[PDB]
Amino acid sequence: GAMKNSFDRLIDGLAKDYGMPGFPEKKHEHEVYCFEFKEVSIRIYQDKFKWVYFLSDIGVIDNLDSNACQSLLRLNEFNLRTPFFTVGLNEKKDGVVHTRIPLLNLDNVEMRRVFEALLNLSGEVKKTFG
Amino acid sequence: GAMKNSFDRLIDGLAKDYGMPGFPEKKHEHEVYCFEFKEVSIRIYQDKFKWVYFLSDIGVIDNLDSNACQSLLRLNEFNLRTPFFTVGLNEKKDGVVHTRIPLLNLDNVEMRRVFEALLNLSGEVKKTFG
Repeated sequence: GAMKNSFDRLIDGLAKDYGMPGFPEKKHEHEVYCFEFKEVSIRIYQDKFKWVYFLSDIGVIDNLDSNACQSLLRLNEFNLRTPFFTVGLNEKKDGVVHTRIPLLNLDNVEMRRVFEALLNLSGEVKKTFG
Repeated sequence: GAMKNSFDRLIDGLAKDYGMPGFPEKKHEHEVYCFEFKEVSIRIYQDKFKWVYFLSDIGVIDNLDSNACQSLLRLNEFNLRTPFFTVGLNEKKDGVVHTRIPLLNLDNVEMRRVFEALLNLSGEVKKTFG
C-alpha cells in the first residue's frame, strides 16, 4: 500500500533518468514484477512477499579462473553493512551482482541509493576482473 | 520493542537447544549484540538499525582451484528466495556463509528456520569443498 507507492516512485524515478524499462517474462517463482534497465544492465524484481531485488550483469570474464576467482569470491566477506551486495557467477560463468531488501518501511530514496550503489560496484568489479 | 521480545525468544530458544552462547567483543561498527554458538560455528549479530545477522564458519579451505572455486562462487547465483545465503571467503581464505534480515515484523519462529537452514547449508557445503 504505502510500499506500493514507494516502489512506484522508485521506478518512476529510474525511468526519468534511464528511460523506459524492459519487461521480461515471469522467470522465477513468486515473481510479480520485473523491470529491466538495459542501459545499466540492472533488473529490479518484486517478490510476492514484498521484497524488492536488484540484479546486475557484469558480463563475461575469460581466463583468470584460479587466478583471481578467490579475490572475487573474497568480496563476499562478512560485515555489518546495510544492503549487502553478493557477487556470484551466472548459470554460464557470467558476472552477476545482486541484493534484496524488504519493502516494509523502506522509502524510494534509499532504494535509489541501493540501486546507484549497486551500479558503481558493478563498475568497480567490471574494471578489475574485466 | 516487539522486535526486542522477538529477538529474545530467538536467542532464548537457541540457548535451550545449543547451550549458553559466547559473547565476542564489538568487532564491526554499528554492532550492538553478538552471540556465539560455538557448537554449530554460528554467530548472531544485531545491527544498530535493527537488522539481525547470521554468520557461519565452514572452516579451513585446504584445497582450492578453479573448477571448485567457481562451483563455490556459483552458489551465489541469483534467485528470488527469502533469506539468501551468501557464500564467501574469510580474510584468510576460510569458508564463510552468512545472511542478514531486518527485524521489523519478523518473528523468532522464522528466524529459527533461517538459522537452521543456515546450519544445514553449512553442512552440505562443508562436505563437498571441505
